[PDB]
Amino acid sequence: GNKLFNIAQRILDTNSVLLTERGDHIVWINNSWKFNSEEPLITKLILSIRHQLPKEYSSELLCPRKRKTVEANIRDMLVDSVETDTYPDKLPFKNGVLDLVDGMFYSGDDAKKYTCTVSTGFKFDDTKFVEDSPEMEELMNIINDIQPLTDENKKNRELYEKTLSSCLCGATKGCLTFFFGETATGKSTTKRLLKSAIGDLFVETGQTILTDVLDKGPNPFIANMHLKRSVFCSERSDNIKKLTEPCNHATIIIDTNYKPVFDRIDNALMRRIAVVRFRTLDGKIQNNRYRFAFLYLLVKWYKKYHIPIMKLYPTP
Amino acid sequence: GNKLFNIAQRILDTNSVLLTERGDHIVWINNSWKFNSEEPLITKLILSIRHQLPKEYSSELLCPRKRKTVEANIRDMLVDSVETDTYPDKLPFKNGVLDLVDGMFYSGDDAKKYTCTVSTGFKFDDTKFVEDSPEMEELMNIINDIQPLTDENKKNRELYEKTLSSCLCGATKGCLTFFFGETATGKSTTKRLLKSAIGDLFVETGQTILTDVLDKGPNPFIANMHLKRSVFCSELPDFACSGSKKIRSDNIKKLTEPCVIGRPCFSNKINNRNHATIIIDTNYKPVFDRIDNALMRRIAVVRFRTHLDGKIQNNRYRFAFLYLLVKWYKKYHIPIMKLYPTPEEIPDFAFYL
Amino acid sequence: GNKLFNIAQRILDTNSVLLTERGDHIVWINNSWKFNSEEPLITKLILSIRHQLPKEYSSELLCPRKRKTVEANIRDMLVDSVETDTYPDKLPFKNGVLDLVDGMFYSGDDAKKYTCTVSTGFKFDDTKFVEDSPEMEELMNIINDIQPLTDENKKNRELYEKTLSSCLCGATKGCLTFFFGETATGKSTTKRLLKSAIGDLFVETGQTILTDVLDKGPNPFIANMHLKRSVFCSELPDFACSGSKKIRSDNIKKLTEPCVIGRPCFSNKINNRNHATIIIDTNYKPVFDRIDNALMRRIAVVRFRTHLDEGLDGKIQNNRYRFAFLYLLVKWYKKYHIPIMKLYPTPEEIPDFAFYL
Amino acid sequence: GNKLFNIAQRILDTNSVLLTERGDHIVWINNSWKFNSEEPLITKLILSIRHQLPKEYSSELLCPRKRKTVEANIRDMLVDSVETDTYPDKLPFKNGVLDLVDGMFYSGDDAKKYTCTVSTGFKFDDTKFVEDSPEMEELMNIINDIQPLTDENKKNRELYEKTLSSCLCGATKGCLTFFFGETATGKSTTKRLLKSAIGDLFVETGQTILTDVLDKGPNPFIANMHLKRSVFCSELPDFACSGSKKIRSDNIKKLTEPCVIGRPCFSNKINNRNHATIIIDTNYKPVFDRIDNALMRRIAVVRFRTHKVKLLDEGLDGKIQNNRYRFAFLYLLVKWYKKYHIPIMKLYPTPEEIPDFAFYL
Amino acid sequence: GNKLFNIAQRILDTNSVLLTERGDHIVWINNSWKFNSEEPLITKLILSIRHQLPKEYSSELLCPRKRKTVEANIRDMLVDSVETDTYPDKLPFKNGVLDLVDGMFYSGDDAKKYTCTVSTGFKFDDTKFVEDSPEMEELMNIINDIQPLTDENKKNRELYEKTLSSCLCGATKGCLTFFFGETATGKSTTKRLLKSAIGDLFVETGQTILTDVLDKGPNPFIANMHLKRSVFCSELPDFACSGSKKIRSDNIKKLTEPCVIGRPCFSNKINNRNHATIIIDTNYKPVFDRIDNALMRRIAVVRFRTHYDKVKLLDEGLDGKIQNNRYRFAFLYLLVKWYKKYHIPIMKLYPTPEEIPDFAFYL
Repeated sequence: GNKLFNIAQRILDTNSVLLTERGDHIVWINNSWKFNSEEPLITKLILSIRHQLPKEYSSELLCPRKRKTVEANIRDMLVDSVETDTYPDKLPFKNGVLDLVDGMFYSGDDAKKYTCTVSTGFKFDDTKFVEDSPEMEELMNIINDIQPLTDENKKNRELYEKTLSSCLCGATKGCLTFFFGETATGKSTTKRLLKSAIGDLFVETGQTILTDVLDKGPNPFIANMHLKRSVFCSERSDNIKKLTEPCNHATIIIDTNYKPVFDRIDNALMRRIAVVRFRTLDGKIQNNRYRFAFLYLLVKWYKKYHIPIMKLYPTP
Repeated sequence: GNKLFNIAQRILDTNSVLLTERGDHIVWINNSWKFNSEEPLITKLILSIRHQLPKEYSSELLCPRKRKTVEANIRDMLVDSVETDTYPDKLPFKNGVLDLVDGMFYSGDDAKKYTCTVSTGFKFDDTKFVEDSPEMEELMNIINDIQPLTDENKKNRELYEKTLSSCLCGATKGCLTFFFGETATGKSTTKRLLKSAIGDLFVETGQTILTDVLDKGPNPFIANMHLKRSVFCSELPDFACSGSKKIRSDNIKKLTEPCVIGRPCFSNKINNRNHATIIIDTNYKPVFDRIDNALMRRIAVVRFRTHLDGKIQNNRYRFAFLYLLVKWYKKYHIPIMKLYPTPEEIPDFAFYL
Repeated sequence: GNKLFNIAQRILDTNSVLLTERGDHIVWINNSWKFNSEEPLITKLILSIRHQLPKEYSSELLCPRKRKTVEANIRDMLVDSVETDTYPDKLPFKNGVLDLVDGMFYSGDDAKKYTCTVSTGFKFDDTKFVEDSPEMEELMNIINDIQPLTDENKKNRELYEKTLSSCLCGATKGCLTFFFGETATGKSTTKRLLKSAIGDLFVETGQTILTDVLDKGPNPFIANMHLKRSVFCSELPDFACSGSKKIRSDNIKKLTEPCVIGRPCFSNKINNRNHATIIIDTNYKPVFDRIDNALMRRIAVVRFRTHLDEGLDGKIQNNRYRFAFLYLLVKWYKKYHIPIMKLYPTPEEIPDFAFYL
Repeated sequence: GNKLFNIAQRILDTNSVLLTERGDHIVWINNSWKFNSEEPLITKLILSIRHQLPKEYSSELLCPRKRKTVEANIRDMLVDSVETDTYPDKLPFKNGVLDLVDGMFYSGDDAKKYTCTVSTGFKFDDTKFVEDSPEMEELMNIINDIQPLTDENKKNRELYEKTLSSCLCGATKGCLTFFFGETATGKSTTKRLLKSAIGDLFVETGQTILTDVLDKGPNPFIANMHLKRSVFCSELPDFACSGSKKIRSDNIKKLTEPCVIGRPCFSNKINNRNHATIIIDTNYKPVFDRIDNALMRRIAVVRFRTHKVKLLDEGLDGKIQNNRYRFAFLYLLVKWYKKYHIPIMKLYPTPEEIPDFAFYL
Repeated sequence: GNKLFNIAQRILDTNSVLLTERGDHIVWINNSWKFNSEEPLITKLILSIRHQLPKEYSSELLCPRKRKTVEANIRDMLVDSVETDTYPDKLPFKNGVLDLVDGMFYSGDDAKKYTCTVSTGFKFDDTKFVEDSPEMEELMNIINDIQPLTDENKKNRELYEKTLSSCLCGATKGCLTFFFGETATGKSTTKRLLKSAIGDLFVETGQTILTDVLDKGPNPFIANMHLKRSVFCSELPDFACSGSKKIRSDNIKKLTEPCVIGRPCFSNKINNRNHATIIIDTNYKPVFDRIDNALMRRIAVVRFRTHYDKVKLLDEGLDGKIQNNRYRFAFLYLLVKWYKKYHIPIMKLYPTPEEIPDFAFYL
């Protein structure tokens, strides 16, 4: 007849605290799948959930030790692990997610089964996520200057569109991309536009990922890629074959200034290699005014190309 | 309902205890935002806020076992984090925040809004902040001795002014300062004036910051330069000798990002904010590990030419120097705070150009 | 409201507990400010101060589980920090503090004002602290044998007196002293006399501090010289042999600064206060890394020229001339360092230094 | 009131617990000062001293949670520290101390003023500390065989006796001794006899204390020399070969000081007390890095010249590890100490035994 | 009086728990002196001894909080330390102590008095420890195939028998032995045959200790030979190719004293008791650093010639029915018989210096 055990059972029934394969407890507070290995949030979860329980049950959660007892019961009652970040066609935010093939924004319980732990780093407000704005005029004008919307540059433009749209897929990508061009030819502009568009779903690394073995010494560059949907390499064939394995949601794109050279050249790596060529403001980018419009363009391109199947073709 | 829970709710209602984005708990005692991972700061706040509660809630907070319960409740009711030190043009003091753009010194509750947790470590007195006194006479004389106001030492004088004035702004900087010159010139005098002016906001770090990788396990030499406006890495050794490490060029790009990595012992706080205008007081021109085009945009050098110490240590010259510093700030950094590199001084850099 | 709360307030009213900027809690037991980061010190003071409170308050402090509650309130009532050791002209013993300007010995509440956390380690005897004593008569003979009172050895003996007398000032010194001389020249006897005189405020460390980058990793050899008033670095080896690491020139500049850098094991404090008078006990002329004018203002040298009493060391470890040397040092101090305390270099006594000059 | 406080006061009154300068709490159980830095032994003494209090206090100390309170009170009443090991002419055993000036055994409160924190590790049975025994003659036969009592080997014999007997005085010695000789000469026999005689006050440590620096990082090989009365540094290599580190002169110089610098692992204690007589069980001529008078004023040499050749005894080592000649050698050492180091304990160097020193002379 | 104190006194009077010099707390559960520095086993012993005490105390030792109190009482009565492993002629198994001078097998209290801490690892079966068995004949045949009993192999066989039999005595040995022979001769077969007989009292230490200074830094490969009856060294490379280090003369001198110097990683214990029976397995003739008379007193060689002098056929089941301890007790009986034949009065191993060409040259 333990009332605290019934409290623990009722809280566990709501599917709020989950055990992941990595040995951690993920909790659901304030419309976000938080997790902290250092300090557990189970007590905070109980204190926040206190409101949705009957009056006799909700009146004991104020003591700082009954909550510890309930935490012990809950962490003793979690036996099996769960699989998270299984849906690739959803884009996270700090107050919901975005479904792309149909293209609407979910919040609260309506987006809780979508167990995704990583986020983008900025909230979502849909009143400015519509085409009717001057800002989109400026943005696609900048896009057309950096990449002309013409016939002589049709294939390059479409490959650019597909490559930048592929960064929203929450799954493994099996094709390397290079941005090859000259100095001040939009590479910095493109990387900044991307990192303003998606945000925390983006990590920028260096040359080291393409010169050293990925399993020697303490190397976070393999660990900082964990559940990131975009990796931009600025500044080895085995590395090339390594980055295209499921274990990894990163679209691998390296910006280059000169013609590349590989350790070996064969047909094995030529089926995973694509390239584009560049042959052609900043103040309001850290301000991030060009954030939702570029996301809308990327969503439109994803709807244009990657609804039925997501797959990148090499361009030898 | 409860007696030990309404007290925690009331204490949280005063907006006195906040959670930082780094997991720290900042508290507001005696008109100062203080944070410490060792002291029971929340428990001290609970006892010090005892006078703002009704008479029935005041007789409970004397027993330590009740204050531990109150602190446990408060630690569990702080779920959403906050941003710290958002304003880059405010200077903190033990008893209030001084506005740099205007000049008025806000005290008490008016300084609560500016969430500046680091401080100078001493109270600020407006009486000594006057423009005219024998003290500032000694100062102007001394600095004109150290850096003459002559014509050739005019371009170097104004960039020296820029470097010393940038020591107040709480934003991420993007340059390297090198105090190049011969000995017995005034570099140590300038460093101690700056120390006496800015108090806690001044640290002196070792040379492992420059010539070693700052990512191996614990490193309190990085965790100390957290939000610090200026640090010193003086006494740079020679490099054209039989056995000597180099500046390790790749390490200086780590010093321009606002995300310097490094954790202290017995803790998990690994990332620290970089507000520092780090100054390298050297005697010889440095030699980096490798030289490239991305290095000439983040390096500035002051040349010391002109070839008392006891009263400086007595915080005597403090307020007049701070006043000179704020006047110098309100001439060069009012619209935008920015530092420009001086690459032409390095012989290698001039050769490349 | 609470009897223990009032008991804790009473202890704080006497201003016996203090909190320093370092994060430590210094206490006041037996006329001496004592601190320790491991031993229980606040509870010891709470038990000792029991014969100050009224009778109804003195009976609860006999319960050990009640002395951890009053101490818990005391730890919560200390909000701000205070400054310690700001008087450079006072020498503390285990039962008082001697004022060096005049020589009167304070003890009790009058000794509370000078917050000196370090202690010499023994009690000061007023009866032995007199000029006329047989021990003083023998000590004068021994010292005059170590350093003769002749004409050609006057400046050397005056600077020797200055260096020895500088060991009582609690302020940063801007010079390093080299004790150069051959074997059996009294440097060991002088060191042992100094150790018996100033006691705890005298530490000996290895040459690692002189030539090693004194920042990386724990270095308790520097964390030991926190607030110490004398540091003796003996056993400097020969440098003419191929394989001897030369003396690091930049470390000397670091050892003459008002705050040295370095951290002990299992701690997070890296800044230490430098009150020491660095004395290097060498046997040969030293060899440096690189010579410049940045160093000839920071080095002084004294030579020893007299080349035996077998029972001398017997009555040295027995602290026989403990107070006569103290009197001599005090008399020398109030002969050169009364207006201002500061040291001067002697670059002419070093061969390469003279060459550069 | 608070009988658990009156009990603590009574225990403190008898002066059984003390605080040392290093921070340890030495207790007094079974006529021996014991201490353990890892876990305190205050509760052990609290339980042991139960038979020296009235009956109403005797039944309270049977509850461990009632002994922790008394231990806390005792810990909170000790404020001042005391000095230890200030008597150099006493030799402590497990069950008392032996006074060497006249050689008398004190036990109980008769031996408590001499705060000796070290012990030999075994008991001293008076019945075998005499001359009338068969083992006594065997010991004399062994000793007179290792070092013959001739006239050509009298100075060597006297210096050998002085060096061996100096291992009982707990003061600082300022000379180093080299046990020079050929192999299978009896140096090992002398070492095991000394180990069986002085017990735990005998440590053998590797060569790192003469070739390397003792300041870089930890060095427990020197942290174990704290308050040991004799040390052996056997197995000296060939310096005439290629790639042999010489004995550093500074290392020799620092080892003859009242305080040595060196720290253990995971500790902050830097200074150790040096009471040890240093013996270098070598086989070849030592070679130093540099020669100067401060080095020839700290070297003593004794020679071993008996492989005259005697017959090997196979059962000799068997009845040595069995501590058979334990009290006989102790009696011999006491007799020699009563003859050589009564007024002042001092060691002297002999420079006319090493070729470089002889050339320097 | 205190019922939780008479129980502690009763448990102490049986001398079931002792205090060793190294600070550990050896207990006695299921006929074995177990010890654990990390966590204490006194609470296991307290519940195990529940039956010996009368029924009035039996119902009290079930609550863990009372067993904690009894453990706290017990830990405050162990004032004086005792000595362990002082009996050389005893072999400890997991269920008793085999007396080795006359070949009995004690158990329980009879095995308690011989305070032995290290154990063989497995159990002892008196039913299989017999001379009349087909496995005995099989093993007897294997030994004769590896080492024939021909008169040309008289000294080389009894020396081999003595060397193998010395691997049971728990006393310091003052000589070294060299298993020298060509590849595929029986050295590697002897090693697995021996390691299957004694068990834990056998470690295959690396080559390192013979060509390295075992003083500086940590040497866990030195701290491993704490009270191990036999240690085996293999992989002796050629002394002519690149990397030809020399067998240091002083190094073998240190592995003969009753106490060896060395500390493990992150520890301060520098003294280790030496019960080893160092055997160096070599294929080529070793070259030493320098040859002096003090070395030849601690050298022995056992030549192996059978594949040569004999061309016996290579068996395949040999390595199969060895690693699954078939000839475990059968080899034990042979070793005990040889020990009975060779060392009753005193254990001692003698050198054979007139067998290495360098020593023969020196002699």
